[PDB]
Amino acid sequence: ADLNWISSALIKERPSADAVLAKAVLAAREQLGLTQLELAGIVGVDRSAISRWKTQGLRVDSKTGELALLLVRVYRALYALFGGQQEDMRHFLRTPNHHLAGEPLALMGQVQGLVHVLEYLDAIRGKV
Amino acid sequence: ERPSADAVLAKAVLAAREQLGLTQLELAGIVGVDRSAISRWKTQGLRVDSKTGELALLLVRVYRALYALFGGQQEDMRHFLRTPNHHLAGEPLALMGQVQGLVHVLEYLDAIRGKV
Amino acid sequence: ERPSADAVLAKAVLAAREQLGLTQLELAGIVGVDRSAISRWKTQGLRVDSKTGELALLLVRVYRALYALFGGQQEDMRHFLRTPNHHLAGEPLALMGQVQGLVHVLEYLDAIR
Amino acid sequence: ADLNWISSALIKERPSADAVLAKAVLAAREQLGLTQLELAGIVGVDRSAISRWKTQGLRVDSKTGELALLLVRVYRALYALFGGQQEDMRHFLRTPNHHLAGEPLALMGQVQGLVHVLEYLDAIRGKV
Amino acid sequence: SEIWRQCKGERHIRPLQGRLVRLVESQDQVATLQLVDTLEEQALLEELLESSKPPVPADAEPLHYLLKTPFRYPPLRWGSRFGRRHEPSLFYAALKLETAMAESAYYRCVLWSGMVVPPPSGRILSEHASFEAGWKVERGIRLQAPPFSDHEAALTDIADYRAPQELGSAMRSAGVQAFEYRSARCPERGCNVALFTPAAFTEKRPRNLTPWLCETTAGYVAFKPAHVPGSPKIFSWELFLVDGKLPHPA
Amino acid sequence: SEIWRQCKGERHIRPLQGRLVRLVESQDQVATLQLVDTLEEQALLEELLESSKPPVPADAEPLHYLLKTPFRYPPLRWGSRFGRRHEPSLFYAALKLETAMAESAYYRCVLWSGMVVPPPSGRILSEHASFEAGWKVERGIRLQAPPFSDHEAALTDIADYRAPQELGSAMRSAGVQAFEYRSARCPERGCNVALFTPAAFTEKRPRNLTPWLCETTAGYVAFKPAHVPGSPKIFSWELFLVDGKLPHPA
Repeated sequence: ADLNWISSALIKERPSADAVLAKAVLAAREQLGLTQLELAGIVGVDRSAISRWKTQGLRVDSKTGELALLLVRVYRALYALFGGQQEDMRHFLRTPNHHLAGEPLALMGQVQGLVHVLEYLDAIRGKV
Repeated sequence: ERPSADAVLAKAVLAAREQLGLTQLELAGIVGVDRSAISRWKTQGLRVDSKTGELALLLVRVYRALYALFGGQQEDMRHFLRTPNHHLAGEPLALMGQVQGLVHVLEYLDAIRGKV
Repeated sequence: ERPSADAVLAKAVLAAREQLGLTQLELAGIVGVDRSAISRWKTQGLRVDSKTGELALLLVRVYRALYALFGGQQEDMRHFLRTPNHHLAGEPLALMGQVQGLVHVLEYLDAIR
Repeated sequence: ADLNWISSALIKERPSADAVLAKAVLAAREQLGLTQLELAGIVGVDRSAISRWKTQGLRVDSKTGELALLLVRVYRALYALFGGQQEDMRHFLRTPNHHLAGEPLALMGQVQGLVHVLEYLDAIRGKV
Repeated sequence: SEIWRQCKGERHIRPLQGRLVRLVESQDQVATLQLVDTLEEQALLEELLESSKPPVPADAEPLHYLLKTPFRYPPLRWGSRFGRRHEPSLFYAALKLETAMAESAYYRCVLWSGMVVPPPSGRILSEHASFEAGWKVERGIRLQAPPFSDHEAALTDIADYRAPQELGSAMRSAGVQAFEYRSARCPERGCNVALFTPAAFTEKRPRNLTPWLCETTAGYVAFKPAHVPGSPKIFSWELFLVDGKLPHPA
Repeated sequence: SEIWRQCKGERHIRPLQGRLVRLVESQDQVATLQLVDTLEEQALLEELLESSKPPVPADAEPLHYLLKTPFRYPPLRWGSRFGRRHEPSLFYAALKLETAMAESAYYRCVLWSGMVVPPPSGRILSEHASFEAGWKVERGIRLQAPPFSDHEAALTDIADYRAPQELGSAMRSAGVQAFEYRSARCPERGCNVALFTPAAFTEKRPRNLTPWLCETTAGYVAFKPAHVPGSPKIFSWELFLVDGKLPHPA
């Protein structure tokens, strides 16, 4: 309709996928209480490329961005399972786990371990 | 010259590329690389400690799980890789395009031999 | 003694206690006191800036809106208090036992006029 | 069956109404950033009785309890209207309001002002 | 009401039926869970707060908790569109979901513009729920169509309720049980519905309870489902702004 | 499967019908809203995360988002009761809500007991949603009644999945589309339901979507509705503990 448009044609700003991913993982890195080297060990960058994520945006199409999508999914599952309680989400990553056979953040340092941590959280979800 | 980890991993993944009918592009979608470094991998090697190294090793493990399940028949290994499965929601190589699918395909093949 | 603010309000509430037929128990539930403090009002006064005094000023404001609504006839001023309304979800006096109800009954009566 | 009955019997708590109310208003006072005398002016007692709430509770059916429940209801409406953002819930109380003709926390110091603030918040709810 | 007298009031009273939809708050029980230590203590605390609320009308008691809640709370001190402070509250809803979101988005800004200085966060992330319900009345009016639509602009005025509030009192005394009307805030000219009595509901189960995520800033009000993927539905302030002020009966 | 061969399961395949109920997480979109600045950016971010998830089975894509989600995620590394990690995952649910809460409460303790050191808060306040849906299959098995009931205890083993996982593979190869079975965690001995195929669903939308507040401690798991007044339903750890350890296939 006339003015149905004049602020829907108003509030239609389009964000970039690379800039949203670069913003999401840096917010997930800090909420999960991870150091940047800890972040670099999971997605496969060094500290300099993380500084570049805010001038160019983490390429979603790349393999580095795919590991970041898994890491954001790990936060996403941890937030829902632990009711958004930050001290419990960080404790889960830093505490040795009986089911995952190790500390989840140490496992996330490798590709297969990150998948195993994510698949464990994705399986607890769906059951509750 | 002398043996090193990067040259051993490079020689291992390219012997899986061939034997499986994998284009330079198809391999690129599995280990996260441009054809860029594919050519450099036989003069410089593939860095083992990198994430491309973790995916390259995961692909070699897929190739070895295929060699043990089909007895080395290349016509049997490439047929499975490109024919759509039902236990897997799609064809195996398309699944290996994503990180979660690449791990899922390897663990699926280890499950079939896991009882043999 | 000499005029104060405490002796006038306590005094006005008890003048609203009857004319409305309010018992010592019912009045205690509107201003939030024990029946002991009710009779102490007549020679000690009711502190106006109290929280009880705020509830007491709302109660005498209720008895007026009544007084101006029904001219002054107690036969109908007490009848409205204890007969269940439907504009109000209950009878007005039982509502006045609550804090939100007493304010609601006062704003209802001031709207009738 | 008796398995869930005996498990719930060994697990169940019967909380005190006066102790629950005393705990809830002190928790609401700290989350809303109210001083002990700001709370004292809303419920109609002094700071000496506030310290008695932790050991003897807060009588629900007393007039002090009715005012305390209205304060908890005010926090209840603010948390829902502001999505649990505490700095925004305190802001509404400390900021002059056009629709309420004054600062809500100052208005809540009197009986009619506390009801007027609660009725406004309860009316915004139900509209959205 | 001079429109009820002009506009053929009682002889247009019809039997009417349809479905409704409205937005509600869904973080009430979560709020009280922060003040207390167990779920058992929280359920007891919610019952203590229930005793201080305004009483629920007698004929609304057997209803579902979400269907009888709007009948016990009074409106704003300047009253709703077709009801005042001293009158029994009406059950307001919309015919379509887009209309209810526009009505709810307007009242998100009413809370926002009420404060002299804006909220310091500049962004309030709230969670809400939507439900649908069926209604039918024996005595119903549609303010959108016949003679009332020639007074439609006065009914849909942005900043005073006087003419609709007097019409609401005349309809109530005339025995009207529910009535449709055109929304003053919906940009797509949607129609709302209001119920005087709880007997209008045909079910007493709220249907299609849907969670929603809301984002309120100084420029827009947005909604998107909290349980499924989806694009946000934006409602900017300029859908309601007059000049640079948010309109409301002062 | 020795149970499928001994009980001659192909002789007992018959049409089945009924309703289901299950609990799911409801704070997924809430989580991604914290990493992000607008609702528009959040909807795009959820889309990026969708591309990395396991692929949706072809027959499950036209379903509702809540009905097709359990078909794309693999189970735990030790597999579900009637399915392993290398097989297509099953849609697990319960016949009654109290059975689904007991199954959900057990897996709240599974996450809790997985950590060597318990969660430091000692109290996790989570929010969940339950929905009901109808299902009907031409080929169904009831594991609880006829000859399978003589293997009921082996199927309801609290820490061993091998025998039910062998039975799940044999039923899948035999063309079974859905099956009922006795729950191993519900103290009321209710019976669950599992679906191999998405074609079992008879409706378009998950019905009676109900929000729930959950409280998980080291001693119990409690549930209470988030939208209406209610008393909590407690599920102590003693409903699942063996000796002082939580049982599960290692």
